[PDB]
Amino acid sequence: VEQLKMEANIDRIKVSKAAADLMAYCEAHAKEDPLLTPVPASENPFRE
Amino acid sequence: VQLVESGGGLVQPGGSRKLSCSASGFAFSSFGMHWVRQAPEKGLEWVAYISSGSGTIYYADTVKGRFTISRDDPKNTLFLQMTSLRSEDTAMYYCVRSIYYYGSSPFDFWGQGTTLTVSASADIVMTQATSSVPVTPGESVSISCRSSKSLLHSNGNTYLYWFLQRPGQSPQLLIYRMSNLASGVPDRFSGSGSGTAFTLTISRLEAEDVGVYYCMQHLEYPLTFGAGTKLEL
Amino acid sequence: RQEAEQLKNQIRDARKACADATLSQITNNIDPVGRIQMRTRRTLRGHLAKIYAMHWGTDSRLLVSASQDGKLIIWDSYTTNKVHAIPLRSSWVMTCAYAPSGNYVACGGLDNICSIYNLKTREGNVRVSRELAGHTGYLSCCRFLDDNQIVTSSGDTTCALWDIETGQQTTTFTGHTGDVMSLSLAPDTRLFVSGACDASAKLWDVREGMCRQTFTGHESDINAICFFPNGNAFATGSDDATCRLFDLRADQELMTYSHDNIICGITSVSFSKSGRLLLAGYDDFNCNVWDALKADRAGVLAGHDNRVSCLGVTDDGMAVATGSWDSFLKIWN
Amino acid sequence: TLSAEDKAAVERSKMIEKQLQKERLAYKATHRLLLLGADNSGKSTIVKQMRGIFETRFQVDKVNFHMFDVGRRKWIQCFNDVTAIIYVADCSDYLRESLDDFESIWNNRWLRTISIILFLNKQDMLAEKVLAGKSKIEDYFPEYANYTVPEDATPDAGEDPKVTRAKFFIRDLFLRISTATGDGKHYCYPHFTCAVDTENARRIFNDCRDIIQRMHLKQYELL
Amino acid sequence: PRAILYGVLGLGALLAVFGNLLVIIAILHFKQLHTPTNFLVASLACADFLVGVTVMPFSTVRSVESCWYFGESYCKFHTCFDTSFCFASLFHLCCISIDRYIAVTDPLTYPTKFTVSVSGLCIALSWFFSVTYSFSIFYTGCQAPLNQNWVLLCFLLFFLPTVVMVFLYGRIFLVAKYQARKIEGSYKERVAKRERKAAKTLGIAMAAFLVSWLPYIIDAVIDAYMNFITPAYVYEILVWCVYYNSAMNPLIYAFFYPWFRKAIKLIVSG
Repeated sequence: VEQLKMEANIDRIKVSKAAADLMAYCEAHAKEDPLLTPVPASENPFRE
Repeated sequence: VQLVESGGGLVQPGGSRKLSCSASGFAFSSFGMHWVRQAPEKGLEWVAYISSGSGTIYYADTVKGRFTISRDDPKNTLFLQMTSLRSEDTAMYYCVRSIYYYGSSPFDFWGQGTTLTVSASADIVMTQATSSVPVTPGESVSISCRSSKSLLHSNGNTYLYWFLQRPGQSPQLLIYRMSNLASGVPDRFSGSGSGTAFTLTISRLEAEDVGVYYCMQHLEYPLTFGAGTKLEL
Repeated sequence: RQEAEQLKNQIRDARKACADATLSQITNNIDPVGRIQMRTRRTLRGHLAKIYAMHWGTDSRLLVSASQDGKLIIWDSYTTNKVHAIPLRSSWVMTCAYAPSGNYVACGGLDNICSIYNLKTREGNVRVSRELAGHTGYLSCCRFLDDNQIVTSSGDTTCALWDIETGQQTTTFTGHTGDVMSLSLAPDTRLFVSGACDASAKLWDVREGMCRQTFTGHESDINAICFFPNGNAFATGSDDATCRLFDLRADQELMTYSHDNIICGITSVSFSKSGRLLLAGYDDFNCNVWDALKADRAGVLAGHDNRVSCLGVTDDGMAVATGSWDSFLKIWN
Repeated sequence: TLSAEDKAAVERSKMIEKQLQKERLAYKATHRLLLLGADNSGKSTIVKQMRGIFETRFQVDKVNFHMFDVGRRKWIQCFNDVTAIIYVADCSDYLRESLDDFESIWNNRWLRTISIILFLNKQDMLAEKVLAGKSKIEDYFPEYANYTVPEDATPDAGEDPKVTRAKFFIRDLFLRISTATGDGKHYCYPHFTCAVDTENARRIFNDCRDIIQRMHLKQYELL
Repeated sequence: PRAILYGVLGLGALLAVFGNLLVIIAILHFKQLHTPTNFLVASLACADFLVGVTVMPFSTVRSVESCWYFGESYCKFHTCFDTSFCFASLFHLCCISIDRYIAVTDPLTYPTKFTVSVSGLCIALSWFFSVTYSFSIFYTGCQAPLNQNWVLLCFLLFFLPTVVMVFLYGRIFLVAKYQARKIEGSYKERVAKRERKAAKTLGIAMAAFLVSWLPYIIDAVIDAYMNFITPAYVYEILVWCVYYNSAMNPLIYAFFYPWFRKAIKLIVSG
């Protein structure tokens, strides 16, 4: 009853800001992602 | 975990003997076993090796065809038979246990050992630099060791072992693979190396750090201990 | 009831206001990843029947897998060796957990019990360390917080946070309509999300133990759930052949992933280390990869003869392991 | 290029693979049986006479089977590698429920391509129930007076034609619902069993000796 | 004259050296095929390969040219090995038939009785008996027929497997008779559209065995008993029939079934 109402009274923000933050985090680590650009076959332990 | 030996004594030249190491307190069938001997006034040397399942056996080049080793898992005890006792066959023996998988700690427990007295080669060589070091409590020790060949493998493993024998006790494992601490050892000890020059470093010294320090290698199976280094307070 | 509806109309009304733009329009300039190719490097064999769960290790080399014959196996991912092989008491197990410290392994299933096994004992065997039993349904997920804290989601509409030395429940979580399907912890360790068979996903709180938020955009039950690496989003996959991206601060659905050629349900959803690829399992003998931003296909991990029942990406992102009902684990690079 | 420790690691792995192969063999000579049933069905007597998860490890003629009861839309996915299912339904008391349930189980996606054994349990109390007259079974299905068994009945005992019609109408209902769909995929095997009677084991032994034989014949391309 | 005996008579060597080793490749390489019943097929393909590599290429043109152009240093072995290898094929078939029988008359304990040890035992026994008979009958003592002492033992040793095979396949047909009847219910068009498959499947194998191995031994037994007409031109086709048996021996028991066909298709392809 009342709890559900009470519960819906909390801080929010625009969708675009959150999408931009997610995009920024995704771009921030692109160069450490082996599954995007495959590593040359001399640094992984699954060579051959 | 408890390994107890049975056998030994005074024997005539040319005779034969049988020694039995019995284990009670751990899962025997998952462990490989070794025998290691020590001379009355010298270091340690390797004598034999038997795997789990008896699918691989090694002996020493000295006694390649005079001793035999076999185990009884249902009876839960290992033993060896000794024939043609030379004048060098007088020593005191221990049975050691080890296990091999990714990240294990081989040679992690030693037995008590029993004494046997007799009446009247391309192998890696380890050199212990200083045979005696004078120390005082609360200072650093920098024991060193030199190796004939680089011990590091292609993957990265090193295969260097540090043992510390007290006066009146069997050796105990301190560091395996030159960098990893043992289970029940304090964080005082540390080890390092660069393939050939190996160093064991102690920061703070207490009264229980008195004894002999031995090294060891495990790269090629004929494995040699080293002379040692004595520490006194 | 009128007061609750009042809010219900109003919260919805409140939320509409929050939205200002979609995701496709903003991320148009983001160039597509393209086509992605991965090839099998190992094929782990030794499981008799179909396998249900797997979980990587912190060192990124050991892994654990659970099968329906009553088998847990710990695999060395480099040399294909078999470090340990443990038998379970109940042949029906749906979940396994590998501790962050590498000392313990957890399992559970129809037996209504969660078992904690000690790995690095003083012998060559692995024995039972703890036996948690306080539920009346089937477990579907259990995760380690530390060597002492474990969170288990069960089929009896309850999620429990336990204490291992004692063996009794410490914080119980209630509020779901159906049985709980999946669960995932946040990297910041403070929160975690849960998904049950009521098309709704629910956040929780570790210490106080209250449902802080609730998300609903699906049609049927949700089978799998996982966090985004950042800790401010997550993703769900449900029986209606759809994936959904949900946000925590925005409290609104972000993006949906589905194509007209998929009819089967989704069983496992997992993220890459960075958070650019989304690996989704399926029942049509496949396992697909989605671009998590532009919502497009980016290749297929074909090669299985049955449904893909478990997926796991290593911590540093150099491999992905995939299990199936054909009883063969495949490692991909 | 293997060190002195990698060799022992691989030897340990191979020693584990031995045991795994030893288990895979014995896993292929065992037949698993999921046990469905209703609340009041007399499954307890059957599982006692053959002996969450409730288990049964009975064996017959040097072959071993493992029976397991559960406790449904969620955990049925697990049970599709079983040989067959011994469904138990009550007979000598009011059925529209049970028929419904049979009709839902027979059409399940994860339970297709599996034959169903069907025990009609507790017939012993059906003999008396129709012996007391009154309104036995006809009030709920107004077709017992209108259904007539053919001459091919061959009753085992023939103590009363009335109980014969009573048995055969419900058996025909179940058989009809079985054959009204499925494309020859699987087959129902009905039986009349009670609580007291000794052997519902052979029956299970002689069954699933026909299913695997039929599969065998279909594989070898002569059926 | 026209060498029309080249093509036909030479359409078996190829098919027994190109279509025969693929069975061994697809039995050793793939994984769900290592099964005690696929070892008795690899061994039979090996015997047929040994026949088709050695005897058929050397005896082909020989039967055509009617002149010996190779020397007597191999002829001896040619008689010694052929009577071992060819017979081996027959000694395999019996065992395979028993296999099939034990898979139909007893489907519950089939994995528990047909283990790899029994398959290897059957292979070893067949090979050893064939080689022992060849080394004791021919080695001790460009060809010549048998005398009036070993023909009886060559006849009984052939009749025993024939009797076993026909009895077992008859029982298999009788078992498949009464389960096309229960499944249907009887419709005349339905207990006859189902009862034809098994008849065709068993008849093809039985015919391929009997029509190839009967005339030669029947003709040999007659001549030995009395009236040894034995025209030179009649004795070549008699042995060519037994030779050409292996040209299709590894087509009935391998290419018939679907899984072997799929393995062969994969191996022939990329």
